[PDB]
Amino acid sequence: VLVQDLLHPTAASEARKHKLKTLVQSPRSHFLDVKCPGCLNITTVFSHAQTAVTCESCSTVLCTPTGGKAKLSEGTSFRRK
Amino acid sequence: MGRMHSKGKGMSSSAIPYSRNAPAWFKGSSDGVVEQIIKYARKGLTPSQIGVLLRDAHGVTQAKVITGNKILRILKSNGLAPEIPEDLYFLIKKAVSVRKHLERNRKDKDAKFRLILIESRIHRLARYYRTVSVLPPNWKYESATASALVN
Amino acid sequence: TRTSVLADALNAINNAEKTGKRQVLIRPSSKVIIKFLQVMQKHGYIGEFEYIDDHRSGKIVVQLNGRLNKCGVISPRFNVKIADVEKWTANLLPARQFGYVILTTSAGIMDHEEAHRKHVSGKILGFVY
Amino acid sequence: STELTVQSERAFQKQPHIFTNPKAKANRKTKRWYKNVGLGFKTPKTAIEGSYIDKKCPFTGLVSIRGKILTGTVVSTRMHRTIVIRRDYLHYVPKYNRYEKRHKNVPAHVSPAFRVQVGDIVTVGQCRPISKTVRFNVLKVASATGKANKQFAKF
Amino acid sequence: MENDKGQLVELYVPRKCSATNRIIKAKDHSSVQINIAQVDEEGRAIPGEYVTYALSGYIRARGEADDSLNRLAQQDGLLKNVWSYSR
Amino acid sequence: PQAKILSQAPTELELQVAQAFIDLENNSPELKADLRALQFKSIREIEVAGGKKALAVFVPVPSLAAYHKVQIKLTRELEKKFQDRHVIFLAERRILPKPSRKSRQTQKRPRSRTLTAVHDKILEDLVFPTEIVGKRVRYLVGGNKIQKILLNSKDVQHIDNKLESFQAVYNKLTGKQIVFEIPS
RNA sequence: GUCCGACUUUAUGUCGCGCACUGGUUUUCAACCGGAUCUUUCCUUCUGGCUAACCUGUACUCCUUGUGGGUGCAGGCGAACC
Ligand SMILES: [Zn+2]
Repeated sequence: VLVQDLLHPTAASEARKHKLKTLVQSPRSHFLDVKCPGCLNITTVFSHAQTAVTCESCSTVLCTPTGGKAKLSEGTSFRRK
Repeated sequence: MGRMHSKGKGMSSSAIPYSRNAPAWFKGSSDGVVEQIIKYARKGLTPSQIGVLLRDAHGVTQAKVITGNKILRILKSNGLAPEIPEDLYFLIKKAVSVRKHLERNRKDKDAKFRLILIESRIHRLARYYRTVSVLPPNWKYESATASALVN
Repeated sequence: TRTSVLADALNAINNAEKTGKRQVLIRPSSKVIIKFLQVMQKHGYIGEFEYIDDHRSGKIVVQLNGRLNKCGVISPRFNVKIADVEKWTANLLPARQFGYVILTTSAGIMDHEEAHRKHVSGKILGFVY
Repeated sequence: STELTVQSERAFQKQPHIFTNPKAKANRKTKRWYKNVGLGFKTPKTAIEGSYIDKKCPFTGLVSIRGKILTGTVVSTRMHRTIVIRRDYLHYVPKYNRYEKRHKNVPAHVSPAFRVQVGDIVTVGQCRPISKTVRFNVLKVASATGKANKQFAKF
Repeated sequence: MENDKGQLVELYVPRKCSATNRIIKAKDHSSVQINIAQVDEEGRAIPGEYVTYALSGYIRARGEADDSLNRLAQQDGLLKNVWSYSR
Repeated sequence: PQAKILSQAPTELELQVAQAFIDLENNSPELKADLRALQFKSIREIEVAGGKKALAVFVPVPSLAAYHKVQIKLTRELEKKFQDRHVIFLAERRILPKPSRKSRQTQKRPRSRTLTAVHDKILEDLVFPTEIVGKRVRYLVGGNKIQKILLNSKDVQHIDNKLESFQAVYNKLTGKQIVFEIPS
């Protein structure tokens, strides 16, 4: 109060403000690199995808929709992009 | 948070990041993305559906950031844009659903309320798309041209 | 629907200044706001402010130095003659000694004395004192 | 306009005191006197080679343009061989320091040498008293379409 | 302020709030004045020589005078790492 | 093969830079198959305070995409050969002014042909290997504009000392002064 | 420079309002109004005057080598005006 560096605020402060109230509109979604149990066809998967995605090479559900981020199909493995 | 047809005041939306250029990690190039887009369009898929599929099944964040241009305009480039934008089309379809409900049963006077609200939305979009030279001005809308076009 | 962007900007400025906030956040951040603020600073009524880009209209962060007592817009940009400006003076400026009704003319956004010594009159924007 | 063989009504249409010579070994159809009004106006092409009469044409007719010049918007084309132009402008009522968008509609005369659609933007000029409604007369249509010069989408 | 001759006719040039850069009332019996005694290198009192901070009671009313005092104390090089420019 | 890669030949400095590019063309097996379609557009030097200099090559913005594709190795080799020199790969611009009310409508100017467009793009490609993350500007009490620029902390090590050269080149480009800042 | 009030019938050195009336403005000063301009910077430009004018260039010279100074006549600045 009565002074802030709202041009240079604490990073955790933006981190704890959700979307559109940051200095720059900074989405929190990201990507993941995902390995399917069946085939080694490495793929990229959106954080908050909607469609029940199956691998393009072979049909096997990988991620399942929710209100928020879509659940993985519990079978695959992931790493940060 | 305008929200004509209710008292809604929700700003729930999606905020684009800062980079209008493609992200560093991405490997595909614009032309291949365009060919994927046009093949998807020839499947008979509405542009918003194809945008969602590009975002999910691939690292296609923005059509414009990757291929330098947006989906509808590209689909116009190859002479394959549908006659009606997906927005007005889906609204007309929902209006047809409402109409079939009200013809099936009568006492849904509150459904008459929804009907007038929706058809007001159609009137708004009709004025807009007449001004901006998308539809020819000759186009009107009562009940049955919807039945022919949608069905 | 944000109608007059500079109106909202100065309204926030005045609100915080009354509250005492040494700084203000302005959402729309248009050219008119910017030029109003260089007039603001050149007269000495405000400190150093900053512009943020968004690829959408940016943002404004103005540092309050307390010297301001009020901003204020005249949202109907009433059409003013060269002689009439003085009356606006006696109706908005706290005294004839100082105080600056800001008006936009073909030359640009200026203080009223700037316009008078240029002998040019345009349309009215607001006031500072 | 006069619609497809001007020589239609119960009387002939001839630009007065111009003699179509049958004694000339020429077979030149007719002598169509023509003239430029001036003021930086260009007489349109279709007027020189036309066949119509339009005694009230500024170019091929008898009327002489002089006085006021105005700009307006076509509002009604139904009337035969004439036109009505709406003029929308602002009026400063002094009590409130405000302007006022009101309209005044004025009839003018169109030569067949012009093609007019509703909503076109036209320069009009002053002339002799032509009719109790018409005291002005068109010169030329700048905005021939407004936005409709391109209508197809075939890339 | 000044006369035509060039004399300061005005009585009472006012004080200005060291916190919010604002004038101080004469009747508003809430203005606060803080005397900060200078301390020598060796740990003694230095009476007579000491700095002053005149803070308007407005901050005593809104309730943020604490941050103001911390601000002025840290900035003036008398106090260490209590106040932050970015919170 | 100099005469084909400059299009007009005054100012021998440009031809010696072309000679250095040809020397780059010497190492074929990987530094070729792309370097054939490279050209110069009246290269100009840029002075820098302190003694250093910053080279400014210009591109007809045709396949500048291929340049930025194979850029970094060319950049470093040009630095190694032209010692004490910092080359900047500008996009040469034929920028257009605004239509004045007095001036006659002259085929309405696309915004790509605007001062803002050229200046923003030239900043965006001034430090190519890393994207600028943000733009700021301040307006001093004296009445002078200062644009502040925020570049990614990630991928900064590829320049790490040429910010002064960037300030110099762009200030002499337009007079709009520049001071960078890096987030943590 | 012109000079004005202290000094009284008349006048000056001297003290003073540090110019009461007029300039150079590089006295650094500050402006603030334009104007030319280099901006990748248009302020519409031609078709002809008339060429205003001097990159002109012809004799090169009235002349102290020296651009201190100009009559002159096809290219060629028009913007000085038609
Ligand atoms: Zn698979």
